Amino acid sequence: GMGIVMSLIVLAIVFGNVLVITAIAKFERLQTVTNYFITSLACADLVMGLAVVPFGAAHILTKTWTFGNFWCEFWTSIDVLCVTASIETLCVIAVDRYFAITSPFKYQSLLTKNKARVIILMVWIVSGLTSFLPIQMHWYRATHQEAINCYAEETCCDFFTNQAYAIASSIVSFYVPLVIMVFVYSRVFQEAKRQLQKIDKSEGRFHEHKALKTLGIIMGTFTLCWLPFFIVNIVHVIQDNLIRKEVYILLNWIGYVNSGFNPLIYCRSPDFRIAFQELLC
Amino acid sequence: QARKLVEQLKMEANIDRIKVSKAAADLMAYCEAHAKEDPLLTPVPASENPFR
Amino acid sequence: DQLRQEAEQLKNQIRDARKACADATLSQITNNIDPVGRIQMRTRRTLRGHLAKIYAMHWGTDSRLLVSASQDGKLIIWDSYTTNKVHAIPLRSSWVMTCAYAPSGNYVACGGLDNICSIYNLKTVRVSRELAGHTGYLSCCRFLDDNQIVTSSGDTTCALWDIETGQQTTTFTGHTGDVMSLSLAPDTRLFVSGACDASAKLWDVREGMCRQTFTGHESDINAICFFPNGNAFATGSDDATCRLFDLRADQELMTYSHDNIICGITSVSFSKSGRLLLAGYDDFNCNVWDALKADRAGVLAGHDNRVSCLGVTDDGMAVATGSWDSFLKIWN
Amino acid sequence: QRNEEKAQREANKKIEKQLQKDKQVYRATHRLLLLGAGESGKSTIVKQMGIFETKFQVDKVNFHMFDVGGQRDERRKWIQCFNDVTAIIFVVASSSYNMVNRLQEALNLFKSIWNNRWLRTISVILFLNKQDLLAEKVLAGKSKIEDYFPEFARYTTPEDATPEPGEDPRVTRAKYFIRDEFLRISTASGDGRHYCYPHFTCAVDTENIRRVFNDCRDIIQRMHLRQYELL
Ligand SMILES: Nc1nc2c(ncn2[C@@H]2O[C@H](COP(=O)(O)OP(=O)(O)OP(=O)(O)O)[C@@H](O)[C@H]2O)c(=O)[nH]1
Ligand SMILES: CN[C@@H]1CCc2c(ccc(O)c2O)[C@H]1O
Repeated sequence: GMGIVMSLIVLAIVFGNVLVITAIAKFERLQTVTNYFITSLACADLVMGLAVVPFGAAHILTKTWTFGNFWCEFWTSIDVLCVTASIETLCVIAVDRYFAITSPFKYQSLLTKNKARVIILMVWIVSGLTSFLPIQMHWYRATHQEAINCYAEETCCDFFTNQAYAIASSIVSFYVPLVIMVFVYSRVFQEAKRQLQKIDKSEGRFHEHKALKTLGIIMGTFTLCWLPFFIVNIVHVIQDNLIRKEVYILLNWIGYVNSGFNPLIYCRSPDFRIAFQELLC
Repeated sequence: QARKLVEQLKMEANIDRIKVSKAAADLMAYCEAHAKEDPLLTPVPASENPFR
Repeated sequence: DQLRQEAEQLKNQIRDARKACADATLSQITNNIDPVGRIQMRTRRTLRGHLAKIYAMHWGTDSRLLVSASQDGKLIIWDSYTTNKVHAIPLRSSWVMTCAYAPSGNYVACGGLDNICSIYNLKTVRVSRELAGHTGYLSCCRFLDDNQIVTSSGDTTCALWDIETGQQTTTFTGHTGDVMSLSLAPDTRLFVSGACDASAKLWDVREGMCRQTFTGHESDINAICFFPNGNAFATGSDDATCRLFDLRADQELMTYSHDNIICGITSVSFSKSGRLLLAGYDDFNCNVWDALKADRAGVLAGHDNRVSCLGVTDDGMAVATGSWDSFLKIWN
Repeated sequence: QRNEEKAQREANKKIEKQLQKDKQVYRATHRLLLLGAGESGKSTIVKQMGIFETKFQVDKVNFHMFDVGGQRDERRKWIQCFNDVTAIIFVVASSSYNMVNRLQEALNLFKSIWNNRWLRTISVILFLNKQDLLAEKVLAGKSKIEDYFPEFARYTTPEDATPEPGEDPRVTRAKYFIRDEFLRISTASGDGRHYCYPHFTCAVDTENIRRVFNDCRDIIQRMHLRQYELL
């Protein structure tokens, strides 16, 4: 029953991301500074849909981790790495649009291909420092009976953490990008409204929905997909025996689903649509 | 500019023209004769191609 | 009254004189030959380095080096074999519309919206001569020799220059619209030009007066090129038609058009034998025709903007195309 | 032969270093085309603030203006070259409504420019020149606009209008009628990809170099907003 859905999710995540990557790679008219961030985001989503989802589905359905403890730790590390590096690229895209709209004269000098590469490697390094380093060095393990038994067992792979790691990772992965995106998009909306009023005041008699709809889609999908999990992540650590494991896994998978929506949001340009027609059909 | 146009028209009005059949035959003969050494028309092997 | 009546009578005599010559259409004799078939070409090289659109291009006589011009104000000389830039000349004026490459390979010409033609010395790079006297923008220029050059401009006039003294040896008049292109004969004894009044004329370089006039088009003519024989030429206008004219018969022979294309034509060129006719269009691609049958034999696609330049090597080994995407491509 | 390939590569690498140094300059400068109907005080406008090129800088931004005077022809086939400029500056004498008229010829030229196939994404900055003597001849009863433009009879000043301090109300009607004549053509076929920015300019004006700055800033901002599906 659940296998068909859990496989359809995998195919949906893989297909769109690989299509976007190959469309950007094959055609030379899409090679833009903005598209490098989209390429990085697509790579992160593809790695997520290729590695994290199938093994989580197998663990849920089989109700047993048939691999070793080393593979459980590796799977957790790659999970955190893929989740952190995907959210933080949306912040970079928002900041790029902010600089493009608010400061049009200096935008060309502000960003260059070398600067884009430096930023991308910086974000990937920061994402990798918070996932592999604190997990492989065993700085995140809990110190109660259930956690100790889970760590000792060879077939049980679960998630138990301290409070320090939970708040630190949650803040770094989600909360810092959120306020930046909110501020940036509010300023962009204000500028768009100002320009619309300026247009109306000059030639109105001769002859906000669009911006509102665009910003609403962009912010709503991300917030609705990733907020409940990053609230319960703090809550279950602060007070014990309030959040059931089933709710935790359900919210985590709802967050995972977001990887299949990004090509539908950031790749609707007419140019992208043309390439997709030549590539397919 | 009235006299200039008439003088030019009279100059090029008195010329000897041949029937179009001869011109078509000449063009066809030239093409048939020189079709052998036409690298675009007749592809060349990769040994003799400097752009491959 | 008398002048207008006299001109009408003379023109009618010419029109009926060539009406008796046409006893059979060109397609009638060439109706009994096998077609060339399907021709497929693939890009071999792509040349990058120009910061803006490309308006001009000219192959070298050695079939190895070519020059190109761009709106950013550079004049780059390439190396098609190894794909290496050899020279890069910064132009005083950014608006450039044409370029030429000397037959001996020792000079390069240039010109545009400043009404000035410049000659550069490549084996010494700096300006060697500036030719002035045109009252309109230059459209084309071709090297007769190492010491003389013929140019066409937008003041409805062509001129033959002397590089040593910088003076117009002779001037050609008779067009009523802007002259857009020209092409020299294999023996460099005559040349043809195409203007915006939908007419093409045949000139005598040494004597200096027109010989014949052809008026088969209905819009501005953008390109022109002799048949390799030297007794025919083809033109292309922005009404989506190419037409073939014959010098000795003083009339057109065949037209090349299709009902699925409505864009303009920017450049035409023949092949080594003359069996194929290559034409560039505003539809971002290029078309390959059969000269003796008027049917398409292939398509060249791969440019993201309109094709503005076209050329074929003297040995007929490759085709170069330039476009507003700031890229050059070699086809084979 | 081995050293020949090395010799070519050394020269190619040096050239590509210079090309990168010149791409920064090319992308950091803005190109403007100056166009006028004729006898419209174009020289006075360009002076106060083949082909003639002028360069000026305001607030550390480089602007580079082009004026064509060596191609004085009724037909303009060279206009497809300027399809990547930031803006087109159009200068018209608003007072030439009775002299032979010139205002209708300028309107026809503007209509021809706006609907061109290659200038389909280029905005126009409009300078309505010679306001002082226009006001003088309008206040004087020697001639009336109604005898040259019959549509002026049934025109009234819009409620959302900004008149000059102390301006006679018979000059405001003329000014706004002449401006709306151009605005009608501007908005008739505009698909939302390019607008028009009209201004009232005199001989003694000094802020003509700030208006161009502001209009270019608006042009680029609107272009980016429309690209990101926000406008
Ligand atoms: N009162 C007044 N006089 C002006 C104004 N602009 C120009 N003039 C005068 O009108 C005279 C002729 O106009 P020009 O500025 O020379 O026009 P132009 O140089 O021919 O410009 P183009 O025709 O576009 O080439 C100038 O000598 C100025 O003194 C103006 O705005 N107000
Ligand atoms: C087991 N799934 C993990 C659990 C905790 C966690 C995730 C993602 C990003 C973080 O910063 C986290 O702290 C989830 O993907």
